Amino acid sequence: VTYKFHQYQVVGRALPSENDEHPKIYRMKLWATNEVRAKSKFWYFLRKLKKVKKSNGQMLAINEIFEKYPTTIKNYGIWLRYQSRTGYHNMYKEYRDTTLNGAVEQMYTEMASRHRVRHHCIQIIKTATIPAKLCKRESTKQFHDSKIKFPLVFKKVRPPSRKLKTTYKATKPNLFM
Amino acid sequence: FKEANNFLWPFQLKAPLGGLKKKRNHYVEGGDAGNRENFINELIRRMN
Amino acid sequence: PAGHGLRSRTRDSFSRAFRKKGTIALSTYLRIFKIGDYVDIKVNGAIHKGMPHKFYHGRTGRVWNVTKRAVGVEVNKQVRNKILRKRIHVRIEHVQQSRCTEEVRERIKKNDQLKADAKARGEVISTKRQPLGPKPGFMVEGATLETVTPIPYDVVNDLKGGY
Amino acid sequence: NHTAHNQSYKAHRNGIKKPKSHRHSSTKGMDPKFLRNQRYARKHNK
Amino acid sequence: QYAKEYSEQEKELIRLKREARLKGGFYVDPEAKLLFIIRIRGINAMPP
Amino acid sequence: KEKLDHAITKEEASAIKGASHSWYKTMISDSDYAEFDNFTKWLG
RNA sequence: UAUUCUCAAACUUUAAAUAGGUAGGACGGCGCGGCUGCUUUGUUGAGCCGCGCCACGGAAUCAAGAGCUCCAAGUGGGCCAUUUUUGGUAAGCAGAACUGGCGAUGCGGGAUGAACCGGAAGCCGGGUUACGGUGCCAAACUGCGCGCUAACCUAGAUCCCACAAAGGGUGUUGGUCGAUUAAGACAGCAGCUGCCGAAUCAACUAGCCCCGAAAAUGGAUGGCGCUUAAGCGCGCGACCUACACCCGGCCGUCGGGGCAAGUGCCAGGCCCCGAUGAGUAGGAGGGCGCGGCGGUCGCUGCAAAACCUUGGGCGCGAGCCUGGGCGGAGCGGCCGUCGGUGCAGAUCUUGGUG
Ligand SMILES: [K+]
Ligand SMILES: [K+]
Ligand SMILES: [K+]
Ligand SMILES: [K+]
Ligand SMILES: [K+]
Ligand SMILES: [K+]
Ligand SMILES: [Mg+2]
Ligand SMILES: [Mg+2]
Ligand SMILES: [Mg+2]
Ligand SMILES: [Mg+2]
Ligand SMILES: [Mg+2]
Ligand SMILES: [Mg+2]
Ligand SMILES: [Mg+2]
Ligand SMILES: [Mg+2]
Ligand SMILES: [Mg+2]
Ligand SMILES: [Mg+2]
Ligand SMILES: [Mg+2]
Ligand SMILES: [Mg+2]
Ligand SMILES: [Mg+2]
Ligand SMILES: [Mg+2]
Ligand SMILES: [Mg+2]
Ligand SMILES: [Mg+2]
Ligand SMILES: [Mg+2]
Ligand SMILES: [Mg+2]
Ligand SMILES: [Mg+2]
Ligand SMILES: [Mg+2]
Ligand SMILES: [Mg+2]
Ligand SMILES: [Mg+2]
Ligand SMILES: [Mg+2]
Ligand SMILES: [Mg+2]
Ligand SMILES: [Mg+2]
Ligand SMILES: [Mg+2]
Ligand SMILES: [Mg+2]
Ligand SMILES: [Mg+2]
Ligand SMILES: [Mg+2]
Repeated sequence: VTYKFHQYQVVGRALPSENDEHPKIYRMKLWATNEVRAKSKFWYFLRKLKKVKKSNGQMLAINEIFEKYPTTIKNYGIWLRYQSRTGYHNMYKEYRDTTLNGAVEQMYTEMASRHRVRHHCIQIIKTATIPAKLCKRESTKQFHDSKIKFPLVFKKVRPPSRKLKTTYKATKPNLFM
Repeated sequence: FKEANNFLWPFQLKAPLGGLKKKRNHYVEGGDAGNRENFINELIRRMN
Repeated sequence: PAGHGLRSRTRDSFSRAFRKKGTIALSTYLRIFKIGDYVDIKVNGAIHKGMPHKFYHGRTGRVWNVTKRAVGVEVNKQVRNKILRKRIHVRIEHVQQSRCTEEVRERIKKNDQLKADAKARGEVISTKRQPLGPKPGFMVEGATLETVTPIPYDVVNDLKGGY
Repeated sequence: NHTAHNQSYKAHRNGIKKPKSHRHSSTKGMDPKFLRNQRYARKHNK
Repeated sequence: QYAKEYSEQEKELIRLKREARLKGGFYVDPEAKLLFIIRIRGINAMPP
Repeated sequence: KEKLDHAITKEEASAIKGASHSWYKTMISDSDYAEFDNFTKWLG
């Protein structure tokens, strides 16, 4: 329904000129929180990869890409480049989610946690839906089990809403797995 | 447009209902400054 | 005076351009200067007479007098909260005719005829120029799309030509 | 010893004041030979 | 008359975008002619 | 409330669906990643 | 002779960004004539003059307007910060460049602070925010989510900011490259080899943690405390919070408008409309108060002045009016005018008193 990160196809080109009346048309698949930020990052890469700045470029089309089957579970592989405190590195990550938007959200959260990498220090190189038999990370493999079975070792005790919250109770919580 | 627009006194808007994100950063960075294109309308609702 | 000579700090400003020394081409001496013309002051390092102070180098002024070998030039000079009209005489070797008003005369004639052509047909128009405005909508024919993606990092390429 | 701090601010309080420009400018300092003839030309103008 | 014009422009833009899609091309929307600007910072410590 | 029950020709509707479907395929199309010869194995 | 490593404030072919100058009409243009002692071989030029004609204002945006003059105060010790930058090992050191800030300025945040962040202010009601926050202190979640960390060193806990390094860890968590493995690896066991029946080995990289890490009154993430964090990184929703913004009331200031054959007015007035409010040094305006003088209007032994009061009221305020008391003989308002005319300070003067 609502995602932190949205996937967009951005299409643009250099402004037509007398030497090139039909300049090459470039497309990118970019992740951003909305259309405005997707366009800005599109010109960032075109400026540094194709030497086409926004001042001498033309925005053609921008469309948001939605997950095809948002009700099933897919394995998503993400190839990314990120900047640490001392240089640049490449890494491959895998995630399980119903939509690639969720998998990308997990990637940003994980990078912030395990590496203290902020959002603007990450470039997504490639994304793909990996079949179960081609996954590489064990964090994803262990859930490829037809007889998946485990208990809830840690539960969160709380009333359904704060309406039923009281400071004092006559007895302690009764918990059992 | 020049005469019609100049005829209008600058609009005295109120502080946004719901607040701002970060006035010190550009809207692209998650802040509030700069061009936000069609999203200015969302802000106009909360400030008018 | 008072700690700085007339030509102090003119090592670069008053030096001739590379491989452009020696004889001065005579088109400089065939220029015609009239009262009211605009001229750009560019000091020639070879001519030591009638040369302006370094401040007036690179400034545009208006001609207010003509002599045998020099032209009187009016140059604005900001002193504290005022602009002063400095009148200086400069030998013609140090002045170039400026093209700052080259479009004015030709623009007036075009405006005059456009208004005249519009007056006869009773259609009030405006000859004012306008800055670049927004472009209209249009369709671009589809073509092959080249996909651009971020490049994987390689340390060996962090140097002109690589390591 | 010296500093230009605040001096531009002072100059802009009432400046920058451009000098008043009149249609006719002073002829002092112009070529006397040209000026003298111009005076005679106006004298006999009719 | 103005109300009719506004609706026609909105539907005209939709038709053109669909027309370009059918032919396999792109329709570049006309650049915005009007901006609304809001000041978000105070009047303290202003560069000239 | 009354459950009361087209503005495009049947042939036109088929063409519209095909064009939109083709456009969506280009939207999700990925690069071949052939220019990155040093990272062919890593990129898969 | 052809190449090659590495360089320059006082070297340079080349060469930015930022900044600097000029121009974008009515002081324009064209046509026909005229003046000259200047100029030309030359009514050829140059400038000027007269007449006639044309000139939709000749980029954008703004313009709480533009110009001019007089007289004069204060000041002429500065300091701080981003960035550029000189001397110096360095300095809360010294000296410059552009801008802002403090000084002259409160207010919210940073526990605390002239300069940091937010933001500048008449007196109020309501609403909403900025920065910063929502375990208690303390207004707002022990809110909804993921991961990381375990500190037997006082784990850690937010710009300026109140510190920590090289170098290390078989602590733990991610990632990168390579090697080995169901044809049987690795450990142990067995005599290169058999049992063994599932993963294993090596290097690099960077998060948190730990070592490296020593000071004198007892003490400081602000304190208490916190480990299904109340720590660290990244999110979501709601909420709290300025003298900032919005609406309303009232005060002042500034600007604008209305009011005469006047049923007509402290016109120095009344009424209506819009904007706006920081201030040391300094300037000015309108007012308050004291004592005389020229006038005018009054009060007082049926109680003046002064003084006293937990009496009351008016004015933003200087002050004013009044009740009661004391006192026992003078006093006040208003217009003008005048001056030895207003005290918290001066190791102020005299007197008195702790
Ligand atoms: K020197
Ligand atoms: K002085
Ligand atoms: K480690
Ligand atoms: K009297
Ligand atoms: K009394
Ligand atoms: K008096
Ligand atoms: Mg306002
Ligand atoms: Mg609210
Ligand atoms: Mg905020
Ligand atoms: Mg700032
Ligand atoms: Mg001297
Ligand atoms: Mg000097
Ligand atoms: Mg000489
Ligand atoms: Mg600030
Ligand atoms: Mg002094
Ligand atoms: Mg001094
Ligand atoms: Mg000093
Ligand atoms: Mg002082
Ligand atoms: Mg502090
Ligand atoms: Mg309030
Ligand atoms: Mg909690
Ligand atoms: Mg280290
Ligand atoms: Mg604290
Ligand atoms: Mg108000
Ligand atoms: Mg004031
Ligand atoms: Mg008196
Ligand atoms: Mg008392
Ligand atoms: Mg009195
Ligand atoms: Mg006296
Ligand atoms: Mg006295
Ligand atoms: Mg005293
Ligand atoms: Mg005093
Ligand atoms: Mg004393
Ligand atoms: Mg004494
Ligand atoms: Mg005593």
